[PDB]
Amino acid sequence: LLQAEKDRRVLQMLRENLEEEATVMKDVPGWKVGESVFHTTRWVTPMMGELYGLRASEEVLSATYGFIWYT
Amino acid sequence: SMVYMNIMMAFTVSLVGLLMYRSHLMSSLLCLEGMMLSLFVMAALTILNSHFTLASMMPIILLVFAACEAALGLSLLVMVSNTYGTDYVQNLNLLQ
Amino acid sequence: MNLMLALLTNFTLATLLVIIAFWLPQLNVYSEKTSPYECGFDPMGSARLPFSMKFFLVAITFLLFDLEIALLLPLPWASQTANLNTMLTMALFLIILLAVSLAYEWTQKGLE
Amino acid sequence: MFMINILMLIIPILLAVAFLTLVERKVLGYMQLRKGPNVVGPYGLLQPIADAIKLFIKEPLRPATSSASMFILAPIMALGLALTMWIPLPMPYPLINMNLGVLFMLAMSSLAVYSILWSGWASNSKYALIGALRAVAQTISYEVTLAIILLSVLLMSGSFTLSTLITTQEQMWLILPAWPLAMMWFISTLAETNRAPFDLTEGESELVSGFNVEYAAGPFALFFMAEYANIIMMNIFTAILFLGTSHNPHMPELYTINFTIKSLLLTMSFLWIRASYPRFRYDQLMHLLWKNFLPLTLALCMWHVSLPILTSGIPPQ
Amino acid sequence: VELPSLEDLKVQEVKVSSSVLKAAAHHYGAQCDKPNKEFMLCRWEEKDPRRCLEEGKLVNQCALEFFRQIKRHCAEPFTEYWTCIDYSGLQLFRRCRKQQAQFDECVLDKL
Amino acid sequence: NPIIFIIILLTIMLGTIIVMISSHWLLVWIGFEMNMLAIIPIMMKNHNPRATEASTKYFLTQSTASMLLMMAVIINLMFSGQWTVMKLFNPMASMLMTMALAMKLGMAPFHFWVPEVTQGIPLSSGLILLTWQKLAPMSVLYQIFPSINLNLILTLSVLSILIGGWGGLNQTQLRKIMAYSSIAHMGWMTAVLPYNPTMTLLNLIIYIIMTSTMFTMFMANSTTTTLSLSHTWNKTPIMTVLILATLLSMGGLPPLSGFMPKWMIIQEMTKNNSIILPTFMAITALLNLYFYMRLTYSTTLTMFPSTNNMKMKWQFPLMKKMTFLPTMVVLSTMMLPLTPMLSV
Amino acid sequence: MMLYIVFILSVIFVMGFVGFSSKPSPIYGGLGLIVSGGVGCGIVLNFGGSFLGLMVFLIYLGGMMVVFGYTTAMATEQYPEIWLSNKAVLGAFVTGLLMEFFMVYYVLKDKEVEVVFEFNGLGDWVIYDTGDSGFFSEEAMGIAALYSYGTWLVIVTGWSLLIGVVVIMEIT
Amino acid sequence: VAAFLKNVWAKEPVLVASFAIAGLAVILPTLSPYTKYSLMINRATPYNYPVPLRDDGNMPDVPSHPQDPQGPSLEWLKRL
Amino acid sequence: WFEVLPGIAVMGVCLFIPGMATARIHRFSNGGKEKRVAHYPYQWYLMERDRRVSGVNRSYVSKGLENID
Amino acid sequence: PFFDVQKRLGVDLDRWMTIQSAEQPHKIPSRCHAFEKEWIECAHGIGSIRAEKECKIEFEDFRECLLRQKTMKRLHAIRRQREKLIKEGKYTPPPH
Ligand SMILES: CCCCCCCCCCCCCCCCCC(=O)OC[C@H](COP(=O)(O)OCCN)OC(=O)CCCCCCCCCCCCCCCCC
Ligand SMILES: CCCCCCCCCCCCCCCCCC(=O)OC[C@H](COP(=O)(O)OCCN)OC(=O)CCCCCCCCCCCCCCCCC
Repeated sequence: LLQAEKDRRVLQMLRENLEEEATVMKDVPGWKVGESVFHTTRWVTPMMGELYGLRASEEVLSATYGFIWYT
Repeated sequence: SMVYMNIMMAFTVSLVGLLMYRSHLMSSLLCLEGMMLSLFVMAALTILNSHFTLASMMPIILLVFAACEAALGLSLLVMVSNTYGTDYVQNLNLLQ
Repeated sequence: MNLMLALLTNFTLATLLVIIAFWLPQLNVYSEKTSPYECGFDPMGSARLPFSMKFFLVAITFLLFDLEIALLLPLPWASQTANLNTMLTMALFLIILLAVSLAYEWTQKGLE
Repeated sequence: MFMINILMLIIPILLAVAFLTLVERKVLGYMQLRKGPNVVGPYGLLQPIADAIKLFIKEPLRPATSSASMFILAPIMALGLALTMWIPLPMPYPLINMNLGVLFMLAMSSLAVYSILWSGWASNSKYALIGALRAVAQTISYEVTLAIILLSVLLMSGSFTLSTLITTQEQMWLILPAWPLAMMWFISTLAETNRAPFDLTEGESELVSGFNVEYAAGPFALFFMAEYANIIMMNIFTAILFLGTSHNPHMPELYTINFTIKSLLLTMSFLWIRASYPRFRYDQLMHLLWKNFLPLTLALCMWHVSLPILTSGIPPQ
Repeated sequence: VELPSLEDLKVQEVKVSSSVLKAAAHHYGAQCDKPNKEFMLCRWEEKDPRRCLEEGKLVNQCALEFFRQIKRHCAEPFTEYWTCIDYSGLQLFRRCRKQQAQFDECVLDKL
Repeated sequence: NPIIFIIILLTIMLGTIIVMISSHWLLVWIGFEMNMLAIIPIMMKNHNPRATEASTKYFLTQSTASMLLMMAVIINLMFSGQWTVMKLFNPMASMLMTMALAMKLGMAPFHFWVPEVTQGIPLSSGLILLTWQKLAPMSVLYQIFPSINLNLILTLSVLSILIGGWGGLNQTQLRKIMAYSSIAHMGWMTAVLPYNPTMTLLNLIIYIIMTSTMFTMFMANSTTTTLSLSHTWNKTPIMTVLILATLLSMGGLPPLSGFMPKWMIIQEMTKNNSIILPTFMAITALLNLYFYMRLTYSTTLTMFPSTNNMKMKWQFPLMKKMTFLPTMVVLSTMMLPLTPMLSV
Repeated sequence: MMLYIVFILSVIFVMGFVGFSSKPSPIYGGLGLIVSGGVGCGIVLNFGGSFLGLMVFLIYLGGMMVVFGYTTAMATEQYPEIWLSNKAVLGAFVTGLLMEFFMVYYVLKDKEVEVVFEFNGLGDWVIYDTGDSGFFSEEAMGIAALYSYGTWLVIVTGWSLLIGVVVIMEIT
Repeated sequence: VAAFLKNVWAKEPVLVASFAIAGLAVILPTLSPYTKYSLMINRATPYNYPVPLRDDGNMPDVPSHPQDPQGPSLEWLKRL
Repeated sequence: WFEVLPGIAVMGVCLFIPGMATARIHRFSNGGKEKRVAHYPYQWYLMERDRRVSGVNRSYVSKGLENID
Repeated sequence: PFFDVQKRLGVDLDRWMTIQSAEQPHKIPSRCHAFEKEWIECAHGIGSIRAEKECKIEFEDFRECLLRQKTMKRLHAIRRQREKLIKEGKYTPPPH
């Protein structure tokens, strides 16, 4: 259950970080939406920059550096 | 990221002009032991984020020889001062 | 984020009290005879620091006994394990490998 | 209000090193059949607040033949690590929950000798030049007498944290299953932290104690101060390790009451040893580490490796 | 890549705390056993957790009824059970060992 | 002292086995780490203040030459993370690899490792033990071989005999004359290594034999070239005939068997349409022969045995494995149709 | 407190080396290592592995840095001096000191300048880049130190040190 | 030789106590049957998660219900 | 044997302060409960989950069975 | 030369600690465990001289799994896609 409540978080995180990226700029020297960096179409794990993009204000620091330097 | 450029810039604490020169040879053996932690750290940043789970015993073993290595090199640097009293790398007698 | 503000308090309280003793209440411009005195309760020591062999071997010997306690350090973490005949018989090796290095050197120490 | 907790721990412990200097001599006085500080107190109790202000009035000279940036940097590192070591220490709750902090004690107890190597060098000549070189030499050799038999109980504790070191002793008072190790645990800290029978650091008739020999009462006031901060800290570290008290979560008040009473008792012994025994004459000091202390410590080390296995009593972690 | 919509999200989420989740927690997993063990085969035996979203709700929906049963039948010894174990520090199980049978006086019997 | 002299001497060759028996860059780091730990006592034995001021010039040259190797490992740790001993997957790593290891074998740059050590060690007795340290890194360049830049390995090798040749015509001290032409015989084998890396080992096994038998001849008294005069008519005139035969063999003359490598090694260097490369080196080792002629013009022409001193007694040194060295180091040129099918 | 607490440590560590890489009179050479050794341990005490960082105090900074200062008295005992009070020390201090800022100056302070100097950017929170979390085993980094599988490793390094004493039981 | 274990214990009883603890430490794991329970306890402590298997023909044992009499004997510890 | 007991009783109290102070900060800053410790990264995952769902921004307030009914 | 004793007689002197996907003492893989096992599957009986120019797909993504070179560039350029238009609207997304 704790697994099945965690994977639902990142798909919400991927959807909002893409849908509020696809409405940002649609340039002809720009990106396609729905692509991947890799050739292989298989579900690799995401990255910190995938989940938490260019925002990086407060809560992203507590996500990375939370377990380190204290409870 | 930039956490590797610093520190790969810090690997240039060899720099060979100051790896045997100038005199007070203790200043040169200094950066020979200080060239470690530019290898002990540069390994430790790579084994740890990419969870290898097994190669992290290698940074423990990286100190164990280089301590015993430099301890041997420090034994001989007493022997150059046991015969003189000063190390002074501009001592040279056996030509080449 | 207090580890790291758990010690920078402790060092800025440390460097506070030393400069309110070495500096401030100090400044000895009056008579303050700093002449040739203050020589550590003695006179002029025209000799330099001489080499002492029996106080060098104490440095190196410790260093080679200091390394293989860090090999010996993850013994409590080597308890909750798999195959343990290996774990016991290898743990006993290093201690004997430390013990022989005594007994060879033990036939010549010197007045340490 | 985390910042109000740190100041609530540095300040109430500077009294307990100032109100130990007074009990340094009252206890040492009734052994000689004589009263304590009799006239100024009334009972003595107001002596150290008068005996502190005199030092900071009296002129703090620097020696003319001394160096500059080294001589006034070692008392910075003196009180730094003498007070930083009090952090990860449970009573019953520590200020900091380190995952592995037993090793952090040796990460703090190792660098204290790197100030004696400074101050003996930083000021001046032979009464602290060579006379402090042979004080670094004794303190380095009593880590391998220390670090081994510190590890020799961790095979029975289970891990490196200190909360397990109170959990494993709820029914034992662990001085009984390891009482040979508990002997050499004492004499190590009795000689590492530079005390009365194995002395040459402070100095009786040795280097006429040439590790202070030069500090006037400005910078000297901490050296003594800082140093007395180690001796009540190895006592607060022995009594959380061997002679462990009982913790109750519903009543944390009764922990400390039954706890501070015990570290005080071991602290008496550092006073009660000094009024009996003479010195050790530097050879015989180190002649009993290698030849005599050390081979037993490996012997019990191999004993404490096999005995958790051949009892099928592995500690859980 | 292609993702499912904003729908097939936003399900009835179990909004409880950590200790009350760890309160029962032991009677929980050992008696449902149809949606959750099969969900592991839906995750281990085939990867890509973007295909496997049905049984992520099968484990969740039955867990909604597990706490809904315990509220109606017997919640008076339950709320005091995770009260004492929430008196914190590592959440030990040997402190409230005395008060564990007053919760389980009827969990074996009533329901 | 006697038993511990073996245990030091035994672990020297145990250090170099782990260099060869390894599938893992960490173990080849340990392998010739402890060789640099277990040579330093052999430098010392009689404690003379040149020897202490020679091993310390030996030491830190093989500390850095150690240290750059571990730098070369951790670079391609980042790239693909495989640690088998194979191609290094990065031109910034392999460049830092080959010209780090060129100090232990010393090539023409990284120069004075070779004369400044071997001269004036009072242990001239041997110091045949400087054939293991030519043998450990060659066992590393057999695997790394299909990843090099092909210019650096030749430019260290074209300079090798052009400067190992010129360096010793200006000498008398026959340890330096043995220290020189030891860079030259490291020039012939690594000029070939990109092209068919076996028929390199043929040159090495020959080089161990002909050099080991040179030092054993030298262990009667011989120190200097003027001392190489005064033993023809004094010690044994058969020694003068023997010391002629090996030098004329080691120069590469086709009636003897030091011409066995070149004759075969040009069969590989051309067949690869590279002709101006061997014609430079083959004419370069010609003034590598003017060491040996003008050395043979000392002992074999009775040049002034003066200062009458009689050795009316016999000789009892240990010339171990000497009776079989100038019978495979001279007469083997007919008997090797395939030595390069045993070693291949 | 910032996201840039790792990058702000390492510049000190780079400047720790340039402290003793030039020529400081080998008693301030100790004040180049202990500074760098702690600051370098400030990097390693992130990322999860704390046991591997705390050992760098005990065995390097606790062991070798006493003996490196337990000498420089029994040898090299001339009349001491300080660095930067001479002309040969300060002339090399500034030489990398610009590049210690100049490398930082355009690696990413421009937008993307231009092709070769923009592949590696500063920040942001992808320096750690370890999401998501793990399990109750260890960090790990915790179940890594093994008297399991590696036995050939330990039987060398145990035995390599045993000849380490016998080489130094002689000449001295 | 039987006096040598009594005429050095009148001179240096320091290292004699070390060998007495060095010995009788290697010897005992080959003796008591308490060991190999030290490996038996240490084998059935679950760290990771038990992934299930699939029915395909066999069906060897252990059906979908865990509290059935299905698995091996690790329940002697609760009686211990 | 008398006057030495006031000398003890000033030192002995001076270590009763920091034990009682820290034990009544963690119990007071988090509202009459002990402070959550987290040695393993799994144990952090419960708190950082609980902060997202407890009431506002805290790991020290409870939700209860009656929350979801 | 590479004698390879440890292939004749079946002891592993090392071997285990060599690649990123070998044993994992309690079975915790790396971040690119899926591409190690896939790429080693490519070149097994292949003699590695044709593997450099034939396989070439299962290696390149694995290099880009490990450093994330273009993934960080496609991310960095989105900071220049927007974020000159800070003042030209499109906050996107509003919190949360
Ligand atoms: C003269 C005045 C000028 C000098 C002023 C500066 C002097 C400072 C000297 C202080 C030296 C102390 C260094 C000690 C380092 C050891 C710290 C440590 O290890 O903390 C333990 C902890 C380990 O992590 P863990 O236990 O797993 O946390 C629990 C997670 N559940 O780790 C943690 O909790 C968090 C780890 C990250 C915390 C930040 C990094 C700590 C180090 C910061 C200072 C850098 C060191 C400065 C150089 C030292 C010089 C001596
Ligand atoms: C088979 C089953 C298993 C068997 C298990 C058996 C267990 C046995 C346990 C034995 C090991 C523990 C004992 C530790 C050894 C004692 C240390 C030692 O060896 O000291 C020897 C020292 C040397 O001197 P000596 O040999 O006597 O020669 C001079 C005679 N003219 O001579 C000395 O005596 C020196 C005395 C100590 C020196 C310091 C004294 C200063 C004051 C210290 C007082 C400490 C009091 C107690 C400490 C606190 C205790 C809580």
